Amino acid sequence: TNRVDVLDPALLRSGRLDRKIEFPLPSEDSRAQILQIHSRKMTTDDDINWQELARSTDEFNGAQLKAVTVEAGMIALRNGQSSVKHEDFVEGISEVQARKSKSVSFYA
Amino acid sequence: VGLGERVSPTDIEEGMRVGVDRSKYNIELPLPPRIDPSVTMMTVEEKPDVTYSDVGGCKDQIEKLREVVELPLLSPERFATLGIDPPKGILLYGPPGTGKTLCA
Amino acid sequence: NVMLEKIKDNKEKIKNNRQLPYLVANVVEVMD
Ligand SMILES: Nc1ncnc2c1ncn2[C@@H]1O[C@H](COP(=O)(O)OP(=O)(O)NP(=O)(O)O)[C@@H](O)[C@H]1O
Ligand SMILES: [Mg+2]
Repeated sequence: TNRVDVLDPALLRSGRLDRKIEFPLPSEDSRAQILQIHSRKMTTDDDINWQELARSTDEFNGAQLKAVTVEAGMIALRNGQSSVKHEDFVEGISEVQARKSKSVSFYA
Repeated sequence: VGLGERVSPTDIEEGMRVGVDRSKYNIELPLPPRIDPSVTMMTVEEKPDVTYSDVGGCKDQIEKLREVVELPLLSPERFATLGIDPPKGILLYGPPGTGKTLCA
Repeated sequence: NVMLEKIKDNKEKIKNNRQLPYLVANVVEVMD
C-alpha cells in the first residue's frame, strides 16, 4: 500500500506488521537489468544498447520501463523490419512520456 | 436429484434447464439450456459491405486497428521473426456515435 | 453369524430414507 503517510497511525506500529520495508527507486543499474529481461522475449540484437537506454530513462518505475519495450515492438512491426532497432526504443520512450512526441516549434 | 430417464450425464450440462417430477423430484427430460437459442440469431449481423470509403475521415485509431487485425492474419511469419506476441485482442472505447462499430 | 444378520436388516431401512431426492438444509448450530 502505496505510502505510509496515507495509512492511519494505530496500525503502523513497529513490531505489529514486523519490518517495514521501503522500496528505493531504480538507480541506473537496476534499470539496465529491468529492460534486459523484458527484451529477452522479443528478438535480441546488438543494435540495441541497453546501457544507453538506462541513461535516457530517469525517474521511471519497473512498469514504465516495461511499457517502453512493448511500444518498441509495435513501431518495428509498423516499419516492417524483421528485427527491432535501437532507434525504435528511443521513440517508445517519448510515447510512454506524458508529453507529446518531438514536433516543430509553435509556442516555445 | 440424480440422473435422467436413461440420458447420459454428459448431456445434462451445467446451467441446462431440466424438467423434474412434481413431487418425486427427479430428472426426466432435458429442456433447452435457457432461451439463448433463436433470440441470439436475430442479433447476429454477417460481414456488412461497410468499407473505409463510407467512413468519414481516417485517424490514428484506424491505423492502430490495422496492425492488430490485418498483419498477423496475412503473414504470421513476421510476428514470429520479431519474436513479439501477435496482437489479436483489442478494446475499443470512447463517446458513443463516434463510429466505433463502423470501423470494426 | 446371528449378530451380523441383525445389522443387515437395520441397514436396509436406512437405505430407503437415503434414496434420492431429499431435502437439503443447513444446520444453524448444534446445541448438544
Ligand atoms: N466516420 C463515419 N462515416 C460515416 N458516418 C459516420 C461516421 N462516423 C459516424 N457516423 C455515423 O454516426 C453513427 C453512430 O456511430 P455508430 O457506429 O452507430 O456507434 P459507436 O460509436 O460504436 N457507439 P456505442 O457502442 O453505442 O457507444 C454511425 O452509424 C453513422 O451513422
Ligand atoms: Mg458500438
